[PDB]
Amino acid sequence: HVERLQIFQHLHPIV
Amino acid sequence: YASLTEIEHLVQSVCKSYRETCQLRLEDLLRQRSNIFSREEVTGYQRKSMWEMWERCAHHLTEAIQYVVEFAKRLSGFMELCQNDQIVLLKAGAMEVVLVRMCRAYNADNRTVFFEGKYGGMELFRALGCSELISSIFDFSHSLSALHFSEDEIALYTALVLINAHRPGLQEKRKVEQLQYNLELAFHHHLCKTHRQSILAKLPPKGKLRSLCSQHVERLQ
Amino acid sequence: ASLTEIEHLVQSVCKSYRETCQLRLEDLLRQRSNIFSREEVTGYQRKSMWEMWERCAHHLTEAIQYVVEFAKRLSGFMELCQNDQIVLLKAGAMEVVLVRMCRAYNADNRTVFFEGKYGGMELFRALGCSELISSIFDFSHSLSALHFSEDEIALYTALVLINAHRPGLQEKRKVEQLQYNLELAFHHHLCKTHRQSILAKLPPKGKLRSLCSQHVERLQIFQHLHPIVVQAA
Ligand SMILES: CC(C)CCC[C@H](CCCC(C)(C)O)[C@H]1CC[C@H]2[C@@H]3CC=C4C[C@@H](O)CC[C@]4(C)[C@H]3CC[C@]12C
Ligand SMILES: CC(C)CCC[C@H](CCCC(C)(C)O)[C@H]1CC[C@H]2[C@@H]3CC=C4C[C@@H](O)CC[C@]4(C)[C@H]3CC[C@]12C
Repeated sequence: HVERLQIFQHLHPIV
Repeated sequence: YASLTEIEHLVQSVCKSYRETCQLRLEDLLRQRSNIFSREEVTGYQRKSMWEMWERCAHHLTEAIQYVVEFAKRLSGFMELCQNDQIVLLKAGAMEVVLVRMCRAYNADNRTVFFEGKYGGMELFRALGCSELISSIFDFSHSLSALHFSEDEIALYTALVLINAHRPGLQEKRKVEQLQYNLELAFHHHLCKTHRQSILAKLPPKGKLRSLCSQHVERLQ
Repeated sequence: ASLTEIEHLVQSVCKSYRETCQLRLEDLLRQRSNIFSREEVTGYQRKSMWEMWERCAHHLTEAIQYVVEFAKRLSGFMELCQNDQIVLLKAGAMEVVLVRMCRAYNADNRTVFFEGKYGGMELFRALGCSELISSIFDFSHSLSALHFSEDEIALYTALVLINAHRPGLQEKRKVEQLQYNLELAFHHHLCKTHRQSILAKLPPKGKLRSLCSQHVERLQIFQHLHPIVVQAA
């Protein structure tokens, strides 16, 4: 598994 | 979906999504097969510190995962999933998709992979001190090469690697199932339209993707 | 509880910022004489709004990455659960980029360091939102009046992030404990450097929020009409 954070940073790079 | 024409719209959308995010174009990988590291270039890689080789590889793997995440965001109903499930699906399956995508960069004629502009064999990674891990993934790529995976087959297959309602932690498991079942039918439908239903028995077995990636997900960064 | 532990927290938060400040203060100051010429500014203004949005979205995305990296290095942040880490960074990361911007803002000529040179807000004319641009240029100008040191920025942006009142936190007590220890570090360090006078001149928590809320509306309509993908560090 990729860490949840890195995966969030790939999902929303600007949020 | 409840109609076969909507499934075909799914098939085309999944394939367009992958064409837009495949990162390395197939035709460019193929022309590049004759571009191979010299002994001197391979030696330059093997003299590098494990730390430098890990930084390079972490970089290339991060960029690869980014293209996979972009692929998922374009899958037809993935963005309708709650944010928790999108993260659960991606953290469980992005490595596996990256491993499936590697077979396009893999040349079975000489057992080399496209790495940083050229093709090289597994000895390129000697400084990592991970012979069996590296050897496991060249062999797996070698198996998938035999299937002569088309781009649409890879697209449909990696969509199912990600949209797997069995991932623990899902908050809306039923929503992912509807996504998964429709993608499965799309995959089977498309394989019949191209007379390629023979691959369905040749695919990598249950948890062979998971086991290969679970052996690699253990590293200090 | 001891002042030895608070001082260590100060030193650590400051070290984290130094390693994730993205642009060295020394380099930003040395580059102040490097200003875009009238023709280069015209070249930026002739650009399409979409080309300007792609560039800006790229440089902002990179800025967020450094802020995420700074968070991960804050003592105790990685001991929060994955959900609260996400909650804090999405409520706070942009507010931190707006604060960090004042290091790259030259108050003498009202320019910002953008893509290698300094230019004024006229650089961003193609975007068609001079009101939003004026707002963040004026906010930077006010913070420049304060002469934030690098360590004041470090400690202040840590508390922008580590805010126990963000909705959706699951372990609010654990964030409360983090926020308090950071407040102690910030307040103590202001006494050690005789800078207690800036506490009352900082923008209230609502102004960062209102200023970033004004932009996130334009950023989401722009991002969904065509997105962007940027390499990490
Ligand atoms: C489960 C695997 C996917 C894990 C990655 C293996 C390997 C290095 C592992 C180093 C470690 C310390 C963990 O043992 C990585 C390093 C660089 C990667 C390639 C980078 C880019 C692409 C392009 C993409 O279009 C297809 C995939 C491919 C070829 C990556 C494959 C995996 C590589 C070799
Ligand atoms: C801080 C935000 C609340 C505001 C973003 C403003 C601006 C784009 C605005 C376009 C829009 C359509 C939304 O109106 C962005 C684009 C590029 C950004 C800079 C890039 C890099 C750095 C370095 C960093 O070390 C400090 C901040 C700074 C200077 C960014 C400031 C904000 C800029 C100009």
